[PDB]
Amino acid sequence: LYDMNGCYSRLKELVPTLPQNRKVSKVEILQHVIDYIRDLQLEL
Amino acid sequence: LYDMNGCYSRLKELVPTLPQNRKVSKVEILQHVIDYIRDLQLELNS
Repeated sequence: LYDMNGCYSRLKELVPTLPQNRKVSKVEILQHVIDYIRDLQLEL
Repeated sequence: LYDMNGCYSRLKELVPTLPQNRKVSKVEILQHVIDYIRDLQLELNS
């Protein structure tokens, strides 16, 4: 079970479309998360 | 495209394991999101 920062760290490790080197704001993380879930749902 | 509140609204719509009959906190939403992404990736591996 994760605090808010741990949740963001976990999402960064999970979502392969996020920048490898560039700093990511919370909102940019969540935008990538949204597009990734929608992509997985469509492919499945 | 979305502000922070819009992001949470969008995740409430996309994630089917979220509770549907009560208030949910941001951390609870993100924990559900994490586990859902993981389940989708595991299904992709089969």
